[PDB]
Amino acid sequence: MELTPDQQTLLHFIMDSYNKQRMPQEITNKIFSAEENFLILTEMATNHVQVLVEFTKKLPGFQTLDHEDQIALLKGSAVEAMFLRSAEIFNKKLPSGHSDLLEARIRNSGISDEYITPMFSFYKSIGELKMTQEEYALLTAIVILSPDRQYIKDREAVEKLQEPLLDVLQKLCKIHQPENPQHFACLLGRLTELRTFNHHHAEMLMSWRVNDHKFTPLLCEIWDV
Amino acid sequence: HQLLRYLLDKD
Ligand SMILES: CC(C)(O)c1ccc(-c2cccc(N(C[C@]34CC[C@](c5noc(C(C)(C)F)n5)(CC3)CC4)C(=O)[C@H]3C[C@](O)(C(F)(F)F)C3)c2)cc1
Repeated sequence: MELTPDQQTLLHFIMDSYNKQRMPQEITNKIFSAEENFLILTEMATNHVQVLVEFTKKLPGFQTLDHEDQIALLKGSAVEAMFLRSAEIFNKKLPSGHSDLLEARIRNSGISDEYITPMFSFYKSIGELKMTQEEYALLTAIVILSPDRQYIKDREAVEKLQEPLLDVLQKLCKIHQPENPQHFACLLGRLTELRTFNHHHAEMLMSWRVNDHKFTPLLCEIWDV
Repeated sequence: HQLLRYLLDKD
């Protein structure tokens, strides 16, 4: 019923990996002019990708995977892992009366309403769940270790890594929310909404290159642009 | 994919 000592070590390992990956408390509060906006967005995205790789690397069993499968998982999960980690900050690191200022600031910039509206709908939707930092870290590792990604040769090897993380998360959902027995189903339900961002991001990327905005070599490599 | 492998393989 409760988390076994092995599950607690596994959770604590993941949490240590998740905390060692943190963006500045200077860049968060400060979050500007028109052309400087397109430069901050390119730094934000690079920072997400740098943090995502560092985190993934440390996931139990990831280093035992085929080198091509590792690249496919990284490339396939980057957008979804980025939207999930931003939701963690938006709901838990940053207060209610602060997220709204960030929404207005991002809208008044270049970026499309077709991109912003679903982005904040997801943040409000996932925010209602009152998720702990352990729930965000496990859901991020689950999103990354998706066996259904394009170019995955050994799918069962990825499924073997993902299954124990889903087990810990299912237990954490009862222990922290026994009043709402559907909390876990709601968390997995939020992943369907999270998968739509792959299409939205790809649209936003084609507009980025024609509006003559710069891409860093890392962003070009992870998204093929 | 030069940068991505570097980030994956580095110590
Ligand atoms: C205008 C103004 C001041 O410049 C500003 C104000 C608020 C924001 C803002 C608002 C909501 C969410 C976020 N995101 C999500 C996205 C949002 C866009 C995103 C991105 N756009 O183009 C790219 C490219 C094509 C370069 F690849 N990628 C992809 C996800 C980069 C980061 C974070 O991750 C932020 C929120 C965060 O938690 C923090 F702000 F709190 F730190 C980190 C940022 C942005 C700018």
